[PDB]
Amino acid sequence: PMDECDAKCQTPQGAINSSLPFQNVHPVTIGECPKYVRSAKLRMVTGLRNIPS
Amino acid sequence: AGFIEGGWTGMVDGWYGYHHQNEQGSGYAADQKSTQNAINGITNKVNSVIEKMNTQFTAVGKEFNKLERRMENLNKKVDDGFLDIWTYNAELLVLLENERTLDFHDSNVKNLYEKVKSQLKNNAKEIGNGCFEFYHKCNNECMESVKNGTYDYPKYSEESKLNREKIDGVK
Amino acid sequence: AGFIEGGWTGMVDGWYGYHHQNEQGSGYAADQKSTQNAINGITNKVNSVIEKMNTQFTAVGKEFNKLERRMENLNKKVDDGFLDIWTYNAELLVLLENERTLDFHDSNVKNLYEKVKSQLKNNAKEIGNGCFEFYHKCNNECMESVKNGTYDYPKYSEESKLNREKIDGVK
Amino acid sequence: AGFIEGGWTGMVDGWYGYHHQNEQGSGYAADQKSTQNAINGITNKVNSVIEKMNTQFTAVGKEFNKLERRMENLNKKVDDGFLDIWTYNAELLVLLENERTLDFHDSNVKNLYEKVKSQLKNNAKEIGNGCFEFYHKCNNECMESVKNGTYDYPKYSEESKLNREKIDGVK
Amino acid sequence: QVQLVQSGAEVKKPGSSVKVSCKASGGTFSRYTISWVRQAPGQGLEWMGRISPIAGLENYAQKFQGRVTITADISTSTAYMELSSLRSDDTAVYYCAGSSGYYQPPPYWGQGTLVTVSS
Amino acid sequence: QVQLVQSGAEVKKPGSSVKVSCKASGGTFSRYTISWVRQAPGQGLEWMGRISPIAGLENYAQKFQGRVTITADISTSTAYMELSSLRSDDTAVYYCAGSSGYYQPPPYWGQGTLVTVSS
Amino acid sequence: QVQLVQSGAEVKKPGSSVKVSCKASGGTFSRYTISWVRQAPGQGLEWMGRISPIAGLENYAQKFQGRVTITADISTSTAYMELSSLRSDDTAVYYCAGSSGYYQPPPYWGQGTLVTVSS
Amino acid sequence: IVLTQAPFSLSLSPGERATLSCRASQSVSSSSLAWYHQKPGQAPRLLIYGASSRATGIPDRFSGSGSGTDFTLTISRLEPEDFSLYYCQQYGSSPLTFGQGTRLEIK
Amino acid sequence: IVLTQAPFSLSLSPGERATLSCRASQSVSSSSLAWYHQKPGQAPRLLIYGASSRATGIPDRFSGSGSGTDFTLTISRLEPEDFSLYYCQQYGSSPLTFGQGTRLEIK
Amino acid sequence: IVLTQAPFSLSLSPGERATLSCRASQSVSSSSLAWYHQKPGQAPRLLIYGASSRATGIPDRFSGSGSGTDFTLTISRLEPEDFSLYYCQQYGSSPLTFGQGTRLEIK
Amino acid sequence: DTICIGYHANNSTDTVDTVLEKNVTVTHSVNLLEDSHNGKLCLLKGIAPLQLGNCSVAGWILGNPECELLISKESWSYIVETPNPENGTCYPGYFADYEELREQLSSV
Ligand SMILES: *[C@@H]1O[C@H](CO)[C@@H](O)[C@H](O)[C@H]1NC(C)=O
Ligand SMILES: *[C@@H]1O[C@H](CO)[C@@H](O)[C@H](O)[C@H]1NC(C)=O
Ligand SMILES: *[C@@H]1O[C@H](CO)[C@@H](O)[C@H](O)[C@H]1NC(C)=O
Repeated sequence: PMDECDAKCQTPQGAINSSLPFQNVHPVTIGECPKYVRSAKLRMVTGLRNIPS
Repeated sequence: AGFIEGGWTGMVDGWYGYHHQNEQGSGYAADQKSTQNAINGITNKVNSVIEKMNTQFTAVGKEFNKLERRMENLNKKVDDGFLDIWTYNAELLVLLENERTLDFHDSNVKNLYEKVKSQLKNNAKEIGNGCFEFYHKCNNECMESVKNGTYDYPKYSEESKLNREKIDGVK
Repeated sequence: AGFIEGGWTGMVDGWYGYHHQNEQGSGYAADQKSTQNAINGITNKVNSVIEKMNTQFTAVGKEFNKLERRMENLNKKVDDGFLDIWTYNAELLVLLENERTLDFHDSNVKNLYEKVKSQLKNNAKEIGNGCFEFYHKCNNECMESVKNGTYDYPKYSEESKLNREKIDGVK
Repeated sequence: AGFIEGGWTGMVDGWYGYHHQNEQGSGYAADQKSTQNAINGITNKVNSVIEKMNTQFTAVGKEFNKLERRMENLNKKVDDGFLDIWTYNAELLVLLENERTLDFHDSNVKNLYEKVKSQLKNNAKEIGNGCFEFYHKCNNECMESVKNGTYDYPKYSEESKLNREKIDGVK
Repeated sequence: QVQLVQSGAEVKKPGSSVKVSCKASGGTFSRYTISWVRQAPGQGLEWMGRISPIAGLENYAQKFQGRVTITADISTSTAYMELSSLRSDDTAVYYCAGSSGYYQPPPYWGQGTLVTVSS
Repeated sequence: QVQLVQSGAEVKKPGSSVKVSCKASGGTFSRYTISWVRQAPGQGLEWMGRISPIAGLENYAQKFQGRVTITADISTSTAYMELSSLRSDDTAVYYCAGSSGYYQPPPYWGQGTLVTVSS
Repeated sequence: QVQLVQSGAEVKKPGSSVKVSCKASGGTFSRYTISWVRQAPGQGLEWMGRISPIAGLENYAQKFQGRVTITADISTSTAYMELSSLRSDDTAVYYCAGSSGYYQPPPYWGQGTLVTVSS
Repeated sequence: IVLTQAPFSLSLSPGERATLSCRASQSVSSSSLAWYHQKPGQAPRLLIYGASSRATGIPDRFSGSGSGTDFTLTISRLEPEDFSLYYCQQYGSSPLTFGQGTRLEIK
Repeated sequence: IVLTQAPFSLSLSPGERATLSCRASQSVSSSSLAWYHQKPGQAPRLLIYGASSRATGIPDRFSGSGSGTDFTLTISRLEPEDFSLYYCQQYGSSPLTFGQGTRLEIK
Repeated sequence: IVLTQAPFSLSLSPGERATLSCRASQSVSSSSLAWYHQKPGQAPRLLIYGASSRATGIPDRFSGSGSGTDFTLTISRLEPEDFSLYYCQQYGSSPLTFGQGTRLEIK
Repeated sequence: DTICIGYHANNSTDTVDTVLEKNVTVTHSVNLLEDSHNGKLCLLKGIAPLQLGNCSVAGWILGNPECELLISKESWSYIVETPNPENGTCYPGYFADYEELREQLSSV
C-alpha cells in the first residue's frame, strides 16, 4: 500500500529510512540506499566484553 | 575487584574508571578524560565505516527478454560479484574491527593501571588484580589528585616509607 | 634457552610451553591451556577466512559473436575487475593476517612470562632470556603448581628470603 | 625531554634515537639498527600496497547507442561498483594502515626504552619521561656500549651500588 | 551545532506509559550525548537521564531508576524517553538536549514537549 | 561430532610402505585433532601419533619416530599415515580417531583398517 | 643494483637557482637512499645531503643548511637537488649516488652534472 | 550530591552589577558546575561552561568562577534580557543535578 | 611414562558391582588418564573423560576417580554389554600411551 | 667530525704493495669509515664497505681494517688501474664527510 | 587507602563475533546492518511514485482502457507495478524495445 513518510530508499517490501551503511532487506532498490549484504547481522563492538567481576 | 577479575556493575559513569575506598567514604567514578578519548576514538571508527560508504541514488533492477539470457546472466554475475565482495568485506571488516576494538579497550584499561603505578611509584602496593593500596593514609583529596594525575608523590614520601618499614627487619 | 633466544626443538607437545630443570629431572611440557586457546583462536581465524567465502554453483564462461566485441570486452572488464579485487584483497589479507598472527604468537609467549612473573613475584630471579630461577629449592610438585597457576607463594616465602639474603650485606 | 614528552628537533639522523649528556659532551644520535629495521618494515609496507596492485594496459571507455541504454547503464553500474569498492577499500586501507603505522612507531620507541632498561638493570634510575640516569659516572665509551647493546653491567656494579647507597640509611 | 526536534504534546491516563521522541538534525547525531530534562510546572528543572548513541552508558536519575528507559538509534538519528507507570506527579515539559561530550553540559536544547497525566 | 572413514585393507611385502588414509565427514575437519592408534592382533592398543590440521605439532610415538609420517590436509578433509620399511611385526588394524581438542582423548573413532605384512 | 641518470649541464648567473634532477632505473627507487655529493674542480668531494623517499629524514651538510633543498618522489622515481643563491664558489660537478641503506655508503653513483656559476 | 542554588530572590535595576552563587554538599568534580539562564517559555540556555568558561555565543557581561562547594556567577551591565531564572547544574557529578531557580526582578 | 593397567582378569555375574584400576610410574598430568571400553571387533569407546568426567552418551553405571599414579573405574549394575576389554590412556602425557587390556568374563 | 685523509702523495711501481691511512678527530661511529677510489673523469667507486668489508665487485688485491680514529687501506699487487685518487667517507657519522684525496703516481 | 582500576559491566546479553572468538557478550554494540522497513510504499525524497496497480508500464503508456486513473499524474519519483500486472497489452503483440522504454521512463 502507499502512504506518506520521509523515505530515502525503497524496496518492494516497503520504504527504508536509515543511515546505516548496509541493509539486508532486499537486493533490488531504488534511491539513495545502503549496500545489500547477504548476512543476517553486522554488529560492531563499541563497548567492552560484558564480563562482570 | 579490578579489571583483572571483571568489570563493575554500578559504574555507569563511563567505560573506564576507578573505585576507591577510604576513611571518608567509597564508590565509583569514571576516568572522564580516558573515557571521553576512548569514546572519541570509537565514535570516529564507527563513523568512518559508515561515512566512507558511497551512497548514490541508484536504479538496481534491470529487465531482460527471452533471447537476452546471456545479458541477464551477466547482469546477475555482476550483482553476485559485487554482493559477495561486499558481504565478504563487511563480515570480515566487522570481525577484524571487533577484535581490534576489544583489544583497544583492554589496552586502555591497562594503560590506566600504568598511569597510576607510574604516578604512585613505591608509595602503594600492587595487588595484582587491578588495585593499589597506599602505604600512607589517603583521604578524599589525594584520591582526586591521583585521578587527576597531579599526585604530589614527595608529600607522602615520608609517611609511606615509615609504613613500608614496619616490615624492614634490621634498622 | 628461552623465547628471547629462539624456540625449542623437541618441544613437540604444543606451540607454547615450559622447560624445567630440577634435582628430580628435566624436560619440556606444553602449557596446555595456553596452547589450546591459541589454537582455538587461530582455528577460528582460518575458518573465518574460508567459511565467509560465498561459494555458489556457477557458470563463469560466456560466448560472444564477431559483432558483440563491446559485450565481450565488458564481460572481460567484469572478470578482470573482480579478479583484481579478489587478488588484491587475498594477497593483502593474507599479508595482514600473517603480520597479526606472528605478533599474536609473540604476545602469547610473553604473556606466559608475565603469568609466571606475577605468580612468583620476588621468589625467583629474572634471567631476561625468558627464564626464571627460584631462590628456594623447587621440586616437581612446585613445578606443576607454577604451570597450573596455583603456586603457593607464602609457602616458599621464608626460604626464598633466606636465600636472597645470602648477598644482603649488613643485617 | 624524551619520547614521553614529544620528539626531538635536530635529531635528523634517524626516526629513533638517543640523546646523551656527559662530562665529555652531548648530542643526538640515531639508533641505526632500530631505525633501519623500522624503515625496512615501512618500506615493505608501502611497496606491498603499491606492488600488489595489478596494473594492466586497459581500455576503460565504452560507447553506446540510443537504444542501448540498458547496456550503458550496466556499464555504468559496473564502473560505479568497482569505483566504490576501490574507493572504500583505499580509504579504509589507508586509515587502517595509518593507525597501525603510528602504533608501530610508538611501539618501537618504547622497545628501545625496554632495551636500555633491560641492559642497565638497576645501575640507572628511571626518570619516567623516556630518560635514564646512571648512578655511576658514564663517559663516551659506556654511552657507545649502551647504544651497541654491549654494556658490561658487572663493570659498573660496584660504582653504582656505592652511589645508590648514598641514601641507604642504616648500614 | 545540532538542533533538536521533539514530538508533540500528549495526554495520558494514570498507570499508562509515554514514549517521547527526539530527532537530531543539522549535525552528526552520533557525536552528541542526549540528555533528558524534566521541567515541572511552577518549579525548576530535574535531570532524568542520558545516553550515548555509540557508547551506551545509559545513566538515569535515581527517582526514575525503575521507570524510565532512554534509548538512541543512530539509524534514524533519534533518541527516545519511555516513561512507565505514569502519575499525575509526572505532568511536566520534557526537554531533549544535546552535549558536545559525555561529560560536558548541554548547550543544544530542543523544543520541550508537555506530557499531562490526568483523569 | 565427526565421523571417520578409512581406506580398505592392504597386503604388503616386507620392506615396502603403506599409506593409510582417513576422511572426515559430519563435522569440521579442521576443528579436530587426528590421532592414529595401532591394534595388534591378540594384544592391546598402541599409540602411533597425532596431527592438528591447523597447528601442525605432529607428535609421534618413539617406536615409529624414524618410520611413520602423519599428515593432514584441510583441503580434502583427510589425514594420512604413511609407514615405511614394513615388517611382519607391523601386521595390525590401524584406527583413525578424532578428538575435540589437542590435549583431549578421542571419542570419535573410525572403522579401522587391516594392514598385513607378509611373504 | 640501481643505476642513476642525471640532467645535463647548466650555466647560471650569480644569485639564481639550479634544480638538478636524478632518475633511478634498473631497481626499486624507494628502496635506496639518495645522497648528493659535490665535486669541486681541482679538489676533492664534499657531501651536500641525503633523502630517503619513504622515511624523509632529510639530512644536509651545514654549509648548505639554509641553501639546498633535497627532495624525492617515488611517483616518478626521481630525486632533486635545488640550490638557491648561487655563487661562483658553487661551480662543481654534482653527483647523485644511491645507497642500499640509510646508514650505508653509496656504491651506485650516477653520471655527475656540471653546474657553472659565472657572469 | 545536594545543590542549593536558590537561597534568595534578587531585584535589580538595568545597568547594575550583581552576583548569584551556588553551594553544594560535596565538590562538583573539578570545576564542573555549569550555569544556565532561562527565559519563561524557553529551554534553558547555557551561559558558563564548567565553572568559568564562557559558553560559545554568550556576551562578555557574563563571567564567573569558583571551586569545590562554592561557585559564583557575575553579571555586569545588566539588560532586560537578563531578568529571568538562573540555575546551576552538576554536569561533572554522577547524577547531573539541577538547582531550584532564582528569579531576577526588574525595578 | 609406564602404564600398568592390566594386573588381573576379572569374572563377574551380571548385576554386580566391581572395580578396575591403573597404576603408573609418574603422574598422568593433572587428572588426565582416560578410560576406554572395547567390544571385540570394534573401535574403542571412550567412557571416562579425564580422570572422572563422564563422556557424552555414557550411562550412569560408569563412574571413576583418581589422581597422580593411581586411578579407578567403577561399574555398578553390570550388564552383558560391559563384559569386554578395558584400557587406560594417558592423553595428558607426552606419549599418549595405552594400557594392556583387562578382560571381564561372564559367570 | 674532522677527517684528515691526505697527509701525503704516494709514488709506486706497478706490482708493489702499499698502504694509505685516515685519521679523525673522533670515532667514526663503529667501524664505519668507507674507502673510495676515483679515476679522473669518473664518479667515485666504493672499495671498502665499512672499515673492512670488501664491496661487491671489488678485486681481492684490496683490503683494510681499523677502528676509532685510525684506519688503513692496503693494496697489494698494484695495477695501472689503481693509480688514481683515494678518499675516506664517514658514512656512519652525523655529517657524511669526505677526505681531501691522495694521489698515487706511476714510476 | 585503596584505589582499583576497572571497567564497565552491565546486564546486556547482546553478542558479537571476532576473528579469534565467537558469541562474545558485549556491553554495547551497533548494528550496522539495517533489517527493518515500513511495510508500505512511500515518498522518495518527498515525491510520490506513479502507482499503476493492476496496470503494467505498457498498459499505462499505451492507455489501456482500464488504466484511466493512471493518466492524470504528471511527475514521479519511481514507477510501481503490482507483482504480476494484468492490464498491459489488450490487443496482443510484440512491444519493441520494451525493456529499453521502461529504462527511459524510470524517472520523469
Ligand atoms: C540487573 O538486573 C537486576 C534485577 O534482576 C537489578 O537488580 C540490577 O541492578 C541490574 N544490573 C545493572 C547493572 O543495572
Ligand atoms: C551462538 O548463539 C546462537 C544462538 O543461540 C547459536 O545458534 C550458535 O550456535 C552459537 N555459536 C557458538 C560458536 O556458540
Ligand atoms: C485489480 O482490480 C480488482 C477488481 O477487479 C481489485 O479487487 C484488485 O485489488 C486490483 N489490484 C490492484 C493491484 O490494484
